[PDB]
Amino acid sequence: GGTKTAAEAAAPAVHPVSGLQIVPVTVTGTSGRHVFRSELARTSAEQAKGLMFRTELGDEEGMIFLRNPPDMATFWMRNTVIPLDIIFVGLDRRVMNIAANAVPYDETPLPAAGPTLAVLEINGGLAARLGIKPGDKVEW
Repeated sequence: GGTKTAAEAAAPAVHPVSGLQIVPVTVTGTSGRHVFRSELARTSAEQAKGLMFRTELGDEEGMIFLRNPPDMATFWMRNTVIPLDIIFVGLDRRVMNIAANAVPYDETPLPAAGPTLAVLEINGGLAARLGIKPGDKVEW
């Protein structure tokens, strides 16, 4: 029985900048259970915009990219001002790979390991601080 994280239990909301739905996303593994209130990017265009232009993001926040079909994803940091960790999630809802410390404005492609069901973006360096690793279960 874990401590009840208020962010996990709170109803979905709407982001005041993007208008996107905010939903709770959990990441669970050996390090424990982590919770991110995440903007939900679904359309191809929503996913192409990502977190471009944003100048701040809380450690408690993220953006979740939900993909159907779950085509292999490749990301970049054009117009992205803040560093991010990009967590790629496979078809079993487990983390495949992480592009850690993706660099602001960097156009270098950041590929998923394979067919990508979801992507979770959180603040740069946070995955390692938290202990999030490939194999961890991501739920939304």
